[PDB]
Formats: sequence, structure tokens, C-alpha cells
Amino acid sequence: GSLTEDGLSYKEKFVVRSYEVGSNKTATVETIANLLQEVGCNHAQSVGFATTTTMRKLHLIWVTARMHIEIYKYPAWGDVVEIETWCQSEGRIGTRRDWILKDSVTGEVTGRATSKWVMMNQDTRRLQKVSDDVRDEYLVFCPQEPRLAFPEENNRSLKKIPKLEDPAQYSMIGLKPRRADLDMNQHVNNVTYIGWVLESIPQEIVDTHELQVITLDYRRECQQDDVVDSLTTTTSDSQFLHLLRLSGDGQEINRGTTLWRKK
Amino acid sequence: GSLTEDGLSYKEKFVVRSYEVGSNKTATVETIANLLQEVGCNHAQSVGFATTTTMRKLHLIWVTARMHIEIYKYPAWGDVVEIETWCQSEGRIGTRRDWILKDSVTGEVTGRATSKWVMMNQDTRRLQKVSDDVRDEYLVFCPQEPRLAFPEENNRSLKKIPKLEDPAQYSMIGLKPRRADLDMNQHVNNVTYIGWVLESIPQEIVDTHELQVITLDYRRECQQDDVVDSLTTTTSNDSQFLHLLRLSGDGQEINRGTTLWRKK
Ligand SMILES: CNc1ccc2ccccc2n1
Ligand SMILES: CNc1ccc2ccccc2n1
Repeated sequence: GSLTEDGLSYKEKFVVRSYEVGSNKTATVETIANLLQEVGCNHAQSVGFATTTTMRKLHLIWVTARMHIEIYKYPAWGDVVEIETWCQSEGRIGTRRDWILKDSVTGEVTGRATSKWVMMNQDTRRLQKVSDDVRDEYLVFCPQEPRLAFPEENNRSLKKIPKLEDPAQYSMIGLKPRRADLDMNQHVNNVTYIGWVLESIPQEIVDTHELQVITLDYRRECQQDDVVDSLTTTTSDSQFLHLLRLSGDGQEINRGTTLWRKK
Repeated sequence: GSLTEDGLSYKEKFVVRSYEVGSNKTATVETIANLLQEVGCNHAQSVGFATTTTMRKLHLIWVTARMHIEIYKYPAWGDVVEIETWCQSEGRIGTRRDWILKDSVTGEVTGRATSKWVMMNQDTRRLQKVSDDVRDEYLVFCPQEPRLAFPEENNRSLKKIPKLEDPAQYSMIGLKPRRADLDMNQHVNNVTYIGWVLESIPQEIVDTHELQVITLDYRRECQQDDVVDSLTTTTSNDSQFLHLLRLSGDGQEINRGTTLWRKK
């Protein structure tokens, strides 16, 4: 991988592995999400950066508020996929990281993703607006003119997601993270929540449809000793409304939507 | 990746990824196990397979009976590890796949692994001895003289593992696979069982020790709708454990194993 010529974005190639694919012999959406996260980590490393600056002194970190992914073609086992990523400031609201997925052989865009990140104190878990002096520290690594993976005026990445009402049509209860679900800081990896959401989709939908779009909001994290219930209701192509909540008190951890195309 | 000069082994390099590491910023044993499985798949693909034409006609497959891994140094996040793998027939008992892990920068052996595979009918799940027709078909891809990752006389890879007696010292109950735990054939990936075994090790041991050796026997598979209980008892500077995975309901054994950990 490497930064591009202007130093304002980063590209990296990946060969799809045997254990990274589903029953269609193409990369799962969780494998895609892991690759997006890996290229984001490599971009931050390449420019000297969690992706923290003088935020370390104040115990501040970037945390994901929303992840949105659209896949047109899932790469096959053994295929090479090229991913380009970049960041942009969204004023004092937070930051945005965008990605473009391409087939290396054809050069065709096979997917796109966007994510919204907010600044939070790692100890109190209190959010805060991005101040001047921290904004300037990473503005030199971002394009100044807007560059959006989802430009379309009125698009799926900015839709408001409603809260699923009980009773849910489908559910998968008692979900728990194991050590492989944790990152280097012992926190549950953001991609595990995508897996948990998908667990309540019936197997017949997975066997006859392909996931085209997933939008996921992150409200609160699941701790290593917490247990999660995954809830889904059809709202329709097939569309679903999703809700992840703690098994005990019913505390919301995530809400989302998925759109699936018939194969 | 590529086959070596004599075409009797396969090598491949991997850069350790950010999500592949634990709290020490080094590759987990499950990341290592996934890389061993990936290099085995690429070796089979490079020589045209890992079932032969005769095996597909008879609905026969290779299944893992035992996995044994020893790690001296876990590669760090961003490091390049080189893995060499090869196979050998073990007469009519089955096949053996071996691996050697090396640090690409130093060329030093940082790990080694060995696995035993048996031939089984895909549908009835009945094991069978390897016939001559099948044996000759893959012998042209294996070294003829013995080549062992674990040559030592009384080495840990061939030890008999006893069955853990109730009550277990430690346990993790209600373990279930999710879709990410399944392979392309919708079967639970062999590496998930390694994770499940390790789930019953206390966090204090993981935080103060490093896993040096793991030996795991595979008796039966966990189906997508099955639930597993993971059981561990200390058997021991070094710490050793006896492990047992069994179905949550009837207590049917799925795996048994041992781990050896050294103090950091
Ligand atoms: C992996 N995702 C998260 C989400 C929230 C966090 C809060 C404090 C520290 C780490 C965190 N990591
Ligand atoms: C991934 N491991 C296994 C173990 C046993 C199997 C039996 C039939 C078909 C596939 C199998 N896969």
C-alpha cells in the first residue's frame, strides 16, 4: 500500500483468501469491512498517527457513529481488489472516512463505503465538538475541496433509521463475543456488530439474495462480558430493519437497515 | 506464493494486519492457524486439486484428525512472515501436512506446525484406509524421503491426550458459531474450534503468559445449530492445561486438547 501522488489519499491491494469467502466463493461483507478498516489503519500510519494526534494528552479518541457500505460485485476467492481511502473534516461535528473498492483487473468500481466518526473522551465516554488546534492537525492530510464516495443529493448513507418495534419478525438471541472478536485494545471490533446484525437474517434470504447495502448506527459498545440479542423485521428487492440490544436490560447498542437483491 | 524449485513444497509471504493481532500487538494463534490453512489451500490449487478425480467420484474428502502448533515468536503487526508447507502420505492411515514459519527479515524459524488428515466419505461420515489408486495420485506431489517439521524422538505432536474428568476447573458455556465461523461449504471452520478451546483459559493467564504449544484432536464436528461447552483444567514457570469441547446438551465430545504456556 501507499499514499497517492498528492499525499491526500491511500491505496492498497488485497488478494481474497480461502477462509474470507462465503458459500458463493466470494468475499463476505465482514471480510470487506475488515479490509476497509485495515486500509484506514495503514493510511493513518503512513501520515504519522487509534488515529490520534495531541488528542492523546486530553485522552480523546475517534469512535464510529455510522458505517454505510454498498457492494455491486463481491470479489471472488483469489481475485485482487484495490481499495482507495481518504478522510475529510465535517466541521465541529466530526470526521468522515470514505472508501472506493475496485476490481484490479478491470479497474471497475465494485463497491463504495462511507463512515462518520465523532470525538470522545476514552474514559468518561463523553462526546465533544472538534475544537480548533485539533482540526488543523489533520486538515493537512485531507482534500480541501469536497470529495464524496456518495455524492448523490438525497442518498442512502444519510437516511434517518427508526427504532424497531417489538415484536420482531426474526431474532437470534444470546450472542457473545469471543477473544477473536476483540481488537488490540480488548474492545469488540466494529465488524463483529455487522456480523451480529446479519445473524437474524433467515438462511433462505442469504441463500437466494445478495446483500447490496448496509447502513449501521453505533449507539453504545458491547463489553466483553455482555450478551446481545439481534432483531430483524422485513420492511419491503428485500429490505430489513435491524436492532441489536443487550440481552438483559434491552439497552440499544446498534440500529440498522439492509437492502438485498435477488440473485 | 509459489511452489519451490523441486515442486515438492509451497511458500507464501503474509503481512500481519491490524485486526489480526491481540493485546500484545502480535498475531493471535487463530490468525496463525488461518494463514496455515490459506497456504495449504494455495499449495493444493497450484498442483491442480484438496480432492483428486478419484476422490470426487467416490464422494471422499480429507478431514483433520489432529492439529499441533508450536510458536517461539508471534509476528508483530506490520511484520512479514514466510510460511513453507508440504504433504506426506502415512501409508493407508492418511496424510500429514507440515508447516514451517519464518521471520522474513531475519530468516529465523519462529514457529512450526503439523496436522494429521484421514479420508472420510462426505455423506456417511465413515472413515476408510487410503487405497493404492488414491495414494499414487498425490505421491507425485510429496517428498519421497521423510521430511518432518517435528523430527524429535519424544516430541509433543504425537502424545496421547486423555479425556478431562468432571468437574472442570474452568469453563465457558453456550458457545455458538455465527456465519463468519463457517467456510465456503457452510461447515464450521477448523480454526473456530481452536478459539472455543482458548475461551475457557482465564484472562489472567492470557495477560501474563504466552501460548507456546497447542495440540488439538477433532472427534466430531459442531453443526451450525449446535451449542458448545468449553472445559479446561490446569495439569501443571510453565503452565499446562487439559481441554475438552463437548455439545451443551448431551455432552457428546467434539474435541480434546492440551496447551502449554510460558510466563512473559
Ligand atoms: C472498537 N470501538 C470502540 C468503541 C468505543 C470505544 C470507547 C472507548 C475506547 C475504545 C472504544 N472502541
Ligand atoms: C471443516 N471441517 C469439516 C469436518 C468434517 C466434515 C465432514 C463432511 C464435510 C465437511 C466437513 N468439514
